[PDB]
Amino acid sequence: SDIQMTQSPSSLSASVGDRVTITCRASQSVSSAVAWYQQKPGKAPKLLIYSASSLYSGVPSRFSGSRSGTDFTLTISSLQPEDFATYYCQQYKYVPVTFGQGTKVE
Amino acid sequence: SDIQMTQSPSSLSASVGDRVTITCRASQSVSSAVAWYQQKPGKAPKLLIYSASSLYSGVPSRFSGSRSGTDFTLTISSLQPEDFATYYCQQYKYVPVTFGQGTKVE
Amino acid sequence: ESESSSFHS
Amino acid sequence: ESESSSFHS
Amino acid sequence: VQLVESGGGLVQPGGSLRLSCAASGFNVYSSSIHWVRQAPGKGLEWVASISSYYGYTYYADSVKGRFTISADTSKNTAYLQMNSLRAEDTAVYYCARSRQFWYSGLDYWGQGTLVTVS
Amino acid sequence: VQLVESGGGLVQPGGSLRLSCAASGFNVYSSSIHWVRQAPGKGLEWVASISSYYGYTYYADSVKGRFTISADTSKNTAYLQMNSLRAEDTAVYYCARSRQFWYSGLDYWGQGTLVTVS
Amino acid sequence: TRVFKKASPNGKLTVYLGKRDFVDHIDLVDPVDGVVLVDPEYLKERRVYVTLTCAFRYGREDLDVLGLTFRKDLFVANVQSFPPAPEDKKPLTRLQERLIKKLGEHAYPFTFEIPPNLPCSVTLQPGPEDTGKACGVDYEVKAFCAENLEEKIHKRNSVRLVIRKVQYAPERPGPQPTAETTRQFLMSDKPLHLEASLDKEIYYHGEPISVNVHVTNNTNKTVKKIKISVRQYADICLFNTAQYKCPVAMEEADDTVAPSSTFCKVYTLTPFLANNREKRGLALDGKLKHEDTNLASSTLLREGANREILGIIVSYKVKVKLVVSRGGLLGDLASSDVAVELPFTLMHPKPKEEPPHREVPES
Amino acid sequence: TRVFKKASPNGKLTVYLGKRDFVDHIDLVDPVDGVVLVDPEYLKERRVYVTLTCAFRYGREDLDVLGLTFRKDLFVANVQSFPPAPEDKKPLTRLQERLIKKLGEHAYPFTFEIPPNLPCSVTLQPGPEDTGKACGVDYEVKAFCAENLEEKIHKRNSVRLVIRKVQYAPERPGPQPTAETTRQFLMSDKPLHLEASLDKEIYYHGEPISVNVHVTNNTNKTVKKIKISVRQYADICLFNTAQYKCPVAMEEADDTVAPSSTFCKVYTLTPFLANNREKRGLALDGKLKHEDTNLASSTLLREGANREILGIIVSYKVKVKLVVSRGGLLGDLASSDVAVELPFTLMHPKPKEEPPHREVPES
Repeated sequence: SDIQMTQSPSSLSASVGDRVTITCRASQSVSSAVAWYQQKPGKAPKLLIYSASSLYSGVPSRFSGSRSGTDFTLTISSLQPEDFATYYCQQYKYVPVTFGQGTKVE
Repeated sequence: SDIQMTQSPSSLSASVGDRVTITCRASQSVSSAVAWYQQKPGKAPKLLIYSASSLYSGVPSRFSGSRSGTDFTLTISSLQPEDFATYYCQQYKYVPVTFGQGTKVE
Repeated sequence: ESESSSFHS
Repeated sequence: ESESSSFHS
Repeated sequence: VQLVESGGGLVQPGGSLRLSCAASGFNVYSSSIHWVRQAPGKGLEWVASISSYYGYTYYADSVKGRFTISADTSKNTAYLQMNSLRAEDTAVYYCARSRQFWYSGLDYWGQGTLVTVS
Repeated sequence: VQLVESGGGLVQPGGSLRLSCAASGFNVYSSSIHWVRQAPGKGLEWVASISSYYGYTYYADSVKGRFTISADTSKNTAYLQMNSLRAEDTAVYYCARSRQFWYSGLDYWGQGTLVTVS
Repeated sequence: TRVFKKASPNGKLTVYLGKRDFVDHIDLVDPVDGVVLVDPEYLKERRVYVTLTCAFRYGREDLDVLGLTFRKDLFVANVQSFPPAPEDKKPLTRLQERLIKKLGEHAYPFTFEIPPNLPCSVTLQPGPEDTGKACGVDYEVKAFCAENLEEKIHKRNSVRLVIRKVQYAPERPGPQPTAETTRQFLMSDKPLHLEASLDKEIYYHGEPISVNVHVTNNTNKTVKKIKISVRQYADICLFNTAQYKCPVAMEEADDTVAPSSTFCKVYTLTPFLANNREKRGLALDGKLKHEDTNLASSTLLREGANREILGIIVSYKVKVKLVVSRGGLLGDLASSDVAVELPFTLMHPKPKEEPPHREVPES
Repeated sequence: TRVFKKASPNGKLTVYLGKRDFVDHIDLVDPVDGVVLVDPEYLKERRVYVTLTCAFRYGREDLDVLGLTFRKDLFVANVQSFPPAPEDKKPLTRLQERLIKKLGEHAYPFTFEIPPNLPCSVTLQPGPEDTGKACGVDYEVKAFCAENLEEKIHKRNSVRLVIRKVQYAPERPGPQPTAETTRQFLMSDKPLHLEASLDKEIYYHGEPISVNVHVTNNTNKTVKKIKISVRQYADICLFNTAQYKCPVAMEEADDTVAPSSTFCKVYTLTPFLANNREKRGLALDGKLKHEDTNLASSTLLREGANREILGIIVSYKVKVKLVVSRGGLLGDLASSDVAVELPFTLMHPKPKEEPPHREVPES
């Protein structure tokens, strides 16, 4: 059985600088074999967080995320206008690998 | 061509103790690759002289022989009654190997 | 089998 | 060709 | 270092082509490769991958058997085997690489490719 | 040390037998063997010989081809091949051995053998 | 952040560890310690014991029965887990006291320090017929209890654990090994000369290695082939010392050289498992239970000490040989070939902030 | 009794020799001398010269043209045969003056003494492709004359002679060589042991040699085969030193030994030419022109001197190896065999009163 995966909220509209969080959870324990991804329209995806907490090179500090048991979360401490894009929570513990529906910013 | 060999005299009758010689000659030079042989009726042959001068082990001194150019000779200085037997001059320098007719004592 | 635990650290 | 000789000594 | 892909286009159903993905700088053994498609408006779905160092291959049940991957070390490129194509499989495909030691994410992603039928 | 021979007898012309001569104490390579026949009341005539160390064979033109020798190291014995036998070939045959290093005479002689036809 | 844990069949014991892989720096070694939860009422003997131990274990003689493996105790250390002893009056780590508070005052610590220069984790390629357990170097620890030390193990009341002893690539760069050789012949005094060079002395798995070779053909004969060899060297020590090697890869160049001439070229090779599954006894890094670990990494010695360590030791060397056309007044009677070889190293870098997981692509 | 002789194409010179084979006793060497007849009126230059000489000669590089062979002068000595010189005031052998009287006072002597520790007569097995002249160690002497030493050879007015440098087996008996070996294995400390012994250390051509071997199997594995080897060793020195060997005969015994047991047996082998004609470069005693000389006899060294002699040197050794069944945790990866070898001697005795003739069975 693959990882039947749920993530929410779908999208949010607000002003710049506020803190907004995105939640992620799975059907079974994954320990810490989790990652998050970002993509922009007409552009290839981009990796943001791996091992559920690791920060990739060049990432501004405002990018953040954490694990809570079998529930998982990514968050921006304070948003910026350029950050409007699509985001994905991702797992890699078992095959077949599975993604989420996505995310929107507005 | 084989070695056409001539040996004479054929045989001799005389008293004991006298010296008697047997001669041998060949159609071509044989250096010293010559030998003499003896045999008794109903018995296998026996070697007497090899290399035309060499004396085999156990031979009484009275047995003798010598080379003379391309002519060859065997001789007993003084005969004994037991020496009545058949004798052969023999070469071994070329194949096919050839013998003489033989000799007789009486 | 071994198991994993968290840390309120 | 080789050659041989005697010795009548 | 960049990766280039090609080998698709407009076809009619049933047939198949050979999509390819060309590597650069690093040999295949240094890493492992995967494949993902994007249905229009939809998310992402892993389809295939290769473990050349280990030699295993893994494919989604949705395309199990009807799809397969191929590659050569000398060519530094892979080719996508497939057959029995459904028009509804039309999606935007992407090539990407992950470290063999050890798989923790996808860093490099190509410009993508698309297929369609009339 | 002695040599024993056998393999003859009484026959009618045409056929042939396998006369043999068994060695003792020393291998074939240590020496070479020959063969001689004696017609009644006549002298001696070399017929054949073997050089095991060198492997050559030599035969009298009177019997070239129609006669041949054979031997084995392990068996320590030789056998006399022949065919197309003439009744007038009836003679007393003898086995004897000479040094390979080096041929200077015949020291050992067997008891001999005879053949005849009716 | 997070830690491992395991419990006993008797539902009365639980263990906790901060990691499973422990680093050896040659100049020193990591310490190991932890804490264990216990059930007081479950025991009345007034004595509890645990024991870390290291040994070389593998198929004993020819015993096909499961678990019949020779047990050579390269290192043994034990402690009475409870009651405490005056020898336990030593400091503790912050995480230990953290977990004590997390659990309360009903758990007791344990600690060990490895003596340097012990064999590292390693495994031997088990063939298909090798259906039994694996053979290799192991580091393990077990927990138990009893009223008299003579008491042996008890199935329902015991628990064990396994770890790996590994190494990481030294950070400082090393010398660039190169070697040249000369060969003379008995009918022409114009000797052959040869040389081969490499890029660097350390490498990572899956990373290609390249070699540069120069050829000096000074005689009448001509070169016919050039063999390329990358061979693993295996050091074995159970009862005595033994040595034998197996090639991981090889190539034979088709280049040829005219009489009284010279030539140079470069070649590249890559080692990998796929083309070597069938071969028995290949050097493989220590597994955990059944993981398809990559090829064994080169084991660095104990610095300049060069002691007569026990166990298994591994290294690698590249070699090249030349085929020279036969001829002259010799023919097949004489020998013609020449060869040279160089050493090198293969091993992973030090993990940045995350040691390798357990078979990420779970299937 | 009798002597050899030869004459020049110009019908003016005649040479005389007492023998063609000359003995080396290691502790000393035979002297060589003779007399030559000359035609006075045939010469007015007032100078006549002759020269004994030794050299190692064989195919030079790849010179296919007849007679184009490298000439390495290991030893050269010359004398102005006539007119006489004050250096000739030395005694002569009685036969020399006897031959002078047999010829009259118009012949002049010559003499030479060999310096010890020079290469002995030897030849290399020429294959069918080796249709050119033979290759080997040669000892030769030539006769000539001229008006000035700068003068070179002249075809019509020269003649050359050849001899052989041989040796005979020492009369005193030697030690009985025997050897034993031990082999251990890394999973069982019951080492293998082995031993082999021979009858004597000297032998005659064509005489069988027998060996006695004892077997000591102490471990689980079992012996599968036993190889019997008799290998010739060839020493080569033209520009530098080289070594390689060729087997004359061999056998592989089918005996096997059960685990933890012992066994003994005896085996016999016989070297001979017939089974080895095809092989090039086999060690063959010095031929004269075309005689089918037997295998080369072992060349005894110069006693305890052990000098760095030039030329060719030969010896023989018997070797035996054991095939041990593979198994255990090793498989094909490790090595199993064990072996041992002994030296010996093979050679003719000293002739009693007649050195070997020239191919008695002329055909």
